Amino acid sequence: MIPGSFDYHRPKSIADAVALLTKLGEDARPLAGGHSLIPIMKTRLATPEHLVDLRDIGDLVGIREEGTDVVIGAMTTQHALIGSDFLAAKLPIIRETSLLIADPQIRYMGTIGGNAANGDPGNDMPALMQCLGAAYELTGPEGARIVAARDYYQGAYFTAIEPGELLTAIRIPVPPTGHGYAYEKLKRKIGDYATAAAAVVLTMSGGKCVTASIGLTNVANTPLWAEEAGKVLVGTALDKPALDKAVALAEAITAPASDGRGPAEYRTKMAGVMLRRAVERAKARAK
Amino acid sequence: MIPGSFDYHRPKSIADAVALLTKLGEDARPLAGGHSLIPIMKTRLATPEHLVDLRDIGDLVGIREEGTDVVIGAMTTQHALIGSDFLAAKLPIIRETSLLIADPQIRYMGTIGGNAANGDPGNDMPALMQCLGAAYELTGPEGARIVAARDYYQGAYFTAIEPGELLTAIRIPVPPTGHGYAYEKLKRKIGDYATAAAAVVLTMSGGKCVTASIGLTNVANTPLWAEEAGKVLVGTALDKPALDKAVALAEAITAPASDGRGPAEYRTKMAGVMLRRAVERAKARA
Amino acid sequence: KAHIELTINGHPVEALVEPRTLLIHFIREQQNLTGAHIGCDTSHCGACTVDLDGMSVKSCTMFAVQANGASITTIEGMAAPDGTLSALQEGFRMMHGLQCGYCTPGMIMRSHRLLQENPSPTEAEIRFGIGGNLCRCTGYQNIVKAIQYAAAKINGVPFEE
Amino acid sequence: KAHIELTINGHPVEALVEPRTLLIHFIREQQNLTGAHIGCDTSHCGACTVDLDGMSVKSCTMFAVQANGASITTIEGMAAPDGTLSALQEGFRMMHGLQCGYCTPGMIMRSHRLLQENPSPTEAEIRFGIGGNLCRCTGYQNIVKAIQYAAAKINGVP
Amino acid sequence: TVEPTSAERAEKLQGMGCKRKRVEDIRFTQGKGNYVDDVKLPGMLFGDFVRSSHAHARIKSIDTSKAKALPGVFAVLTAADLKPLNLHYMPTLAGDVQAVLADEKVLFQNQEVAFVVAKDRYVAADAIELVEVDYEPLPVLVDPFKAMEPDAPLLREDIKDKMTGAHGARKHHNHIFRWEIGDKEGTDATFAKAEVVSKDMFTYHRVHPSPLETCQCVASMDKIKGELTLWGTFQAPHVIRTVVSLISGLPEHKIHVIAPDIGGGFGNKVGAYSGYVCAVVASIVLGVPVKWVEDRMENLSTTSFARDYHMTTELAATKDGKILAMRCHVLADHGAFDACADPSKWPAGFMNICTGSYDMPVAHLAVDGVYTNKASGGVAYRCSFRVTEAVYAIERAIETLAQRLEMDSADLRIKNFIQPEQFPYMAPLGWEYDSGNYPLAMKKAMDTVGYHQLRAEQKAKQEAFKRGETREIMGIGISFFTEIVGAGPSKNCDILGVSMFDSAEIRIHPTGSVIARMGTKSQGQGHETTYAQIIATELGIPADDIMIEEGNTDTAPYGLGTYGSRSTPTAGAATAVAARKIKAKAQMIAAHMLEVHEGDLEWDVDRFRVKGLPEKFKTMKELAWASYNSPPPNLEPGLEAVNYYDPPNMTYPFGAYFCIMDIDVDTGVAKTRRFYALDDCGTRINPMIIEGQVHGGLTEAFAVAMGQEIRYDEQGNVLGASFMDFFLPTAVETPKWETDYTVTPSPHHPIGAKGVGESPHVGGVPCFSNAVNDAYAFLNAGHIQMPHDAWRLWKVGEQLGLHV
Amino acid sequence: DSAEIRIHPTGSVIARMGTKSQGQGHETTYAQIIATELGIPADDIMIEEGNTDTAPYGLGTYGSRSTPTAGAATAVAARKIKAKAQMIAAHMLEVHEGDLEWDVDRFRVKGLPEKFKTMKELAWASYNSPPPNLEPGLEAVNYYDPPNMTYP
Ligand SMILES: Nc1ccn([C@@H]2O[C@H](COP(=O)(O)OP(=O)(O)OC[C@H]3Oc4nc5nc(N)nc(O)c5nc4C(S)=C3S)[C@@H](O)[C@H]2O)c(=O)n1
Ligand code: FES
Ligand code: FES
Ligand code: FES
Ligand code: FES
Repeated sequence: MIPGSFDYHRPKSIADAVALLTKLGEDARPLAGGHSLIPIMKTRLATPEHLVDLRDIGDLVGIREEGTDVVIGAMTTQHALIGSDFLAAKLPIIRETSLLIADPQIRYMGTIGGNAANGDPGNDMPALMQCLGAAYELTGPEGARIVAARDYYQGAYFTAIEPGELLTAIRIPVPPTGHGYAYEKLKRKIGDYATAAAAVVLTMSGGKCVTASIGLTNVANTPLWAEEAGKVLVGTALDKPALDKAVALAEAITAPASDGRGPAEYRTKMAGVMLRRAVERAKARAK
Repeated sequence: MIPGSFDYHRPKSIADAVALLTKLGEDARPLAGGHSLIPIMKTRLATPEHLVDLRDIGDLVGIREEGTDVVIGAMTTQHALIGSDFLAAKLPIIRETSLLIADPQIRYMGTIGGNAANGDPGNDMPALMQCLGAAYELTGPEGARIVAARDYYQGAYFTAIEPGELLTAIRIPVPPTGHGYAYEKLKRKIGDYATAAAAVVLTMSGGKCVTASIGLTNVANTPLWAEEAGKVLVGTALDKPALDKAVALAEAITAPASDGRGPAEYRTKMAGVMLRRAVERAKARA
Repeated sequence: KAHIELTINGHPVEALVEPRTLLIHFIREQQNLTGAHIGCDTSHCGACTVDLDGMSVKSCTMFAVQANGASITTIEGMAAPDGTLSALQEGFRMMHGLQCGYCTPGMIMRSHRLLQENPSPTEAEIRFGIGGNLCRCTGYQNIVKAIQYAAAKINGVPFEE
Repeated sequence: KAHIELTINGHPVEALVEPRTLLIHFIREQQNLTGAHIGCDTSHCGACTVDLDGMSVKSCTMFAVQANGASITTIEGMAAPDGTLSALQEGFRMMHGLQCGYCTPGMIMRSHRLLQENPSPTEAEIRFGIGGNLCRCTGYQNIVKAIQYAAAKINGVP
Repeated sequence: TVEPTSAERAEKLQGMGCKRKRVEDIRFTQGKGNYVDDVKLPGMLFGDFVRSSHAHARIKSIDTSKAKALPGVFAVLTAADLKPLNLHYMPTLAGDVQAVLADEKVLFQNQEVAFVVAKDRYVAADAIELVEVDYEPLPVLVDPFKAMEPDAPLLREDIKDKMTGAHGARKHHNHIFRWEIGDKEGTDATFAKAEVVSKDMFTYHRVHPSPLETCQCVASMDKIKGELTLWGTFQAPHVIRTVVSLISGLPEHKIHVIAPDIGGGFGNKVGAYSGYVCAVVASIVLGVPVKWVEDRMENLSTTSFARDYHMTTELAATKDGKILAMRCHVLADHGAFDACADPSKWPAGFMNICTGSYDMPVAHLAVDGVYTNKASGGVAYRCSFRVTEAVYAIERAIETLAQRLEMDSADLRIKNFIQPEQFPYMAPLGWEYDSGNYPLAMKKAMDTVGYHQLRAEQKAKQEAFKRGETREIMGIGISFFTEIVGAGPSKNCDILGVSMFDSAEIRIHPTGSVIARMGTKSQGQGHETTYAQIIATELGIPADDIMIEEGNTDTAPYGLGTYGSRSTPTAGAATAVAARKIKAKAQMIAAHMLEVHEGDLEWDVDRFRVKGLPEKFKTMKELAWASYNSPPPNLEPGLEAVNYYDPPNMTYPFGAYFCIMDIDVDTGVAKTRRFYALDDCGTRINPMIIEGQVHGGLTEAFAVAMGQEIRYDEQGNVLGASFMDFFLPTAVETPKWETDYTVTPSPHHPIGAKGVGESPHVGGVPCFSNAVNDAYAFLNAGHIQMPHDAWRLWKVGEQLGLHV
Repeated sequence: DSAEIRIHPTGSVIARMGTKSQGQGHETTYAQIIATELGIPADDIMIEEGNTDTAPYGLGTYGSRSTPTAGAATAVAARKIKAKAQMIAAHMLEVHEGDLEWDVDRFRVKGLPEKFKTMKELAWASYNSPPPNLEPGLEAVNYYDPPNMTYP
């Protein structure tokens, strides 16, 4: 329950936050919504000497249309994502996924950037961002860079971020008008990380699938982009024989944990069932 | 019970205290042991804007003999007076009087100077100082001066002190070795001001009074020095006829209050009875 | 210690806190506002919920220093100055929406924001809308009724039965 | 307000006070040492007596600012660190030297100084020695006994 | 109205049977309840524990030095501070002892090792991290079925020589007790010869009561006075007083136990915990108050577990479905110390109500308790002293017998119910059931849910499954149960030697309002509302004019506390009997004033009238003033009474619960379609309060059957003991409940009322579990062990070949 | 005036009265009355006055009435407890009540003085083995209406 002592900082700009994180080293953690970091401080799994609160940095919150993307600032909250009529129009899968994350209180505080940077394979945004082909914008002492969500996650709590960097925004290509979408999650109860979940975006023309992309949540030490599974759907009618091939290709890349959500074999099979259900819902939406 | 607000000062010297009193004016009062002033603040009879505490001024405390006098600093406490064996040897009337003032707690705080400068006719020291022919040393913004205790008191809370002055010391002539002395007080209980009291010092030779001086406490709006009453004892055996004359001359100058201690006529008679008993005890001691 | 100034139940508050002090403990231990409760160590139960700058916040998952400048309402701030209870406080009593009363401050504080988010919620919207708040006593059924009662009182018309 | 620093019952105290705050109220109200009592408004009763720099002081007739730098003992400070009652506290109980208990803190604090002034006082010395302290309940007779009992216990200690 | 009718006056009372709104709600809805952690006292410190990272290990040493040197730390206690004391172990309600601070060894993960006392809970937490413990690990025992093997680990070294425990001989170092009841020889002969014998092993898995407020106290030893005040989460505050007196040597008049408002108990808060003992010792040593408040993780892993019974359960029958006998053996896993709360003579509680609602001529029950490297407990979580397990055993056994007989299980129950005319009914394991009308209640339930139609619907859905048209299966869960609540008669119910009576004291003021206190203690069950209703009706004084208190042992009359759904059977009876004493005195006063014989008076809601002359009367309010103003010559002044009530029997409420459950066989996800719960607890004091008790209990039953668990791995690690995994349903998961009743009064109770509070959990768990087992019966799954969460139901289907 | 006396399972006592001390020593003296009546040490008895929620109703302390009124009530309440203890002793010892006599802190069987039960044992029995004819526990109340004044 009780965290260890720390010093508290409120930087006024992105540049000041990055300088501070750079100065203070691994003893310092960025503080966003606090709804993964404060729980692990309370168990002393984390014992930072410094918290660098990003709250006064107005630039880190927002949803904007820029070129062919939507760019969402890292401090944008789950609640704000759900409330955005613009996102509901252009990227409806976001609202659908956010509504399956945590609970109202957590969603008022927790941020999209914190969800994406955390590195917990339980978080739902990572695989959604891989499904969407999003890019993460990072700023550090060495300047700006971009890393694909598909390349950001290496292990459990092991990502591509470097010392002194902040994830400042997530850049998401806007899918075609009329695309189908779904996020299908199997969970023990409200507020639980998935036993398995699948993110799907696809498009159709004349009874055939034109594009498809699939993300899998919490069925390996990272999110997964089920590249081959989506590819085998293209050109088909998304019926049971087509799905059978996608399911095999998705299951084969999973490597789930065995924990209170069940044995690894169950979780792999549930990735396949969630995939089938997601595809079906997305097929119905696509038009 | 609750005083009005004031600012509080702790001057570090007589000169500093006198400067502060002079600058602040009528609204500032010296604070010594606080056992007359604080009680009348608490009733709001006194509502000073400033108190000037004399606590840190060491030179106001002390007992010394200088020439033919004992000089007592104004901030010397009743408890110190009682405890001085030098004073008991030279001026034993002072210990006797102090033991008749107030109670142990009040005596630990109250000072000889505060008792003498107060102007409450209830206070015991004023008439004792008149008996003894004491002199008050005062220092103000215009320098030092001396006022006899016999000339210092004009009425209730009305004395010869001027704006900005402190009573710094009391200078007391030392009576001859072997003198008689007594302070005889009539009161309702421990801690009360006198119904009447008499201070006496006298000397004898060959069975005959050579000198005599008498003070009377709380039987007028000031202490009284009973000049004529003392004079008439000189040359006598301090026998019945002499004492009856001194009583008449003492009674004649009283003008007591009528209060809870009794009416004026009783208190005049009691000044005379206290005077008689004091002369008798003084005669025995002489 | 850090110097904070904020507003709690409409009154100015100025205090000194350690950075690591949880907001729940600043509220309970320093401000003596002991209605808010702790029911867990993992952020699930919602017993600690307060209304903070228009948001339902689990105050066990925030430091007091994060609330510098904020406006907070706790359960003690809900009744009217004339003594009369709020619509939600009244509905919780009328509908038997509490037993031990431990979850009730957090439930009412969450529901206060829920009815601002959605003044006329369905039963499914209520149940989902209080998903962050656990109760051990009631089995939730009467809590849904309480919130429906409060909504109908606020709105001047009933919605679902 | 004035900043004061002093010692009470052996512990450092630091406070801000108005100059007009009476010492008895500083002790009771700000320090929460409520053993000391108020029995009067004219400085007679002694219920407010504390030991202050080696003196018995009626704390209703002193301002807290006057106690700056002082060392004060109140009734709470009389028992030993191990909880054992002082000889005076024990003597007041054994001899029935209190009834309502309201004068008792002040009586014991005065008596503590009395027995330092005079470790072996006669009855007349005791009665005169506590003249600054009023009691409504006992008629004093058992208080004299309590003081004599405590003197005997203290004088056996060495 | 100035002259209200009899009906109007009765209505104003808000007495028996009324849906009176709760008095507690005013403070609780405003944050003005007073729970233990709300207490603040001058000088109060905070204490908490260094806990064991090991399940089974010798302690080689503990270094407290860095902790003691930290600023703001006032004490660090280990076993060595307590052992000179003999407070390094404490007695339990089961007659065993439990380690307070670990001495030579630790026996379960998270066990208390040292107690740090500091300025506040933030400094205490820092200091606990600075303590260093050196362990030597020992082989861990977690499987109770292996506990009595010759090479099983030696856990309880402290009682290695003690072959007789508190409940008879011990047959092995890890054996706690063997307890049996019933006709062994007759039951065995019946099974040896019966046409049909139906046998299964049902496990009631380990779960936890998890009240939203954890266990906690504030101890204050006043060393000036020699008196201890103890605020705490106590369901039985007087029992805690007597225990603390025995342990501490302080006399009871100098121990002021205060149970204030309690944020739920659910059996977790009956007994004493190490934290209470250590807070009390620390406060005695330091002479200042000491607060202890545990966190959730420690609550779930170190305080009373529930269940953990492995029940080999058999029914003997004819082919036509008459039940001839029941034979049950239980292997009970008690963890490391037997701390199982129970009446002292009943080490398996009332598990001997396991013949249930059925008329059978003979039965036998045997229970063996074993030690394992786990937290202690057993009795908790709406069990009524193992009645949860008893009911699960019989209601599951009815279903597996029905499957073997190829009979509808509703018809099998109906063929074997004890009939209304057979009450009071002596059951074949010794309990005499007080009253019951089981056919009426079963019929009402079956009519409400459309049972016969549901079976046709199910048959059609099964045919559709076999035709490949659905992957959903439908189950119909039935639980018809007999509870046993109200412990209990002095002959054989006691808590460590104190008979299980309870009590009420009622005092009427000159102006007609009332202060009344009882020996029970609410943790949310509405006593401050409902005891006033019983008084109101007896005395004709409005319930709002009556103040109810519990929990302060200086002021409340002695009682045995709140558990076993006993409050209404025991203190509810005492309240009625005490009120009747007052009424009898009032009648005497009235007769004197009105100048008539008592036998010429009649009662009319709130007054005595003269028979035949209704204009001659005295109201209870008038009589109350008269008792102070003009006491009749032979009577004492005033108007008050006490009763301590020794019950003649328990009360035996019952119910008929039916559940419809749909299950996806490919994910294992089950979803409740409908849940109907009929309860009959005799006369109903407050239907609104009963309904809320039912909704809460059913939600627990759901949780237990469908997901909750506390587990241990082979290394002794406690698993799932946090809200990350422990299934506490939110409003989203919790089914909508339908409730109903019948009224069959207890003939022996002063107001005919039975207990009810635990009925919904007792009957609900078998109803949910029966619906799941029923859904799979046409696929020959056999008995499916709880909990019925998604991976486990997936596994059932996997092994049946459903996913090929 | 009034007294309520309640004996705990282990034999210590809480007693309250309807009077209110202002220094007269009630918290000491009412316990002395009970001590003699029941043979329970005075230090094993807690006396309280003045909290109207908890003390039995009384008319207060004035008119030197405490000993005449609540002092009487204290004795009479203690004698009700005594009488119940006698019945418990009769049940335990399997004798008629009439066969028992009081001896300071115990009831003895007449003519068989080795057979006895102490008040302490009887208090425990009232909770541990309550006679079936009787209520559990061991407590009493008296509200005492004096027949006359007293005239010291
Ligand atoms: N014939 C009846 C029976 C009961 N009632 C009312 O229902 C309430 C429960 O009474 P009863 O069935 O006698 O049960 P207890 O009060 O003895 O409660 C104990 C029971 O309470 C249960 N319900 C709980 N509910 C809450 N809120 N908190 C707990 O800790 C609870 N713990 C569980 C467990 S475990 C137990 S053992 C009381 O207000 C009673 O007046 C009534 O109206 N008519
Ligand atoms: S205390 Fe449980 S979420 Fe805050
Ligand atoms: S009312 Fe008890 S936890 Fe909700
Ligand atoms: S209060 Fe009476 S002398 Fe101080
Ligand atoms: S004991 Fe009562 S005033 Fe002295």
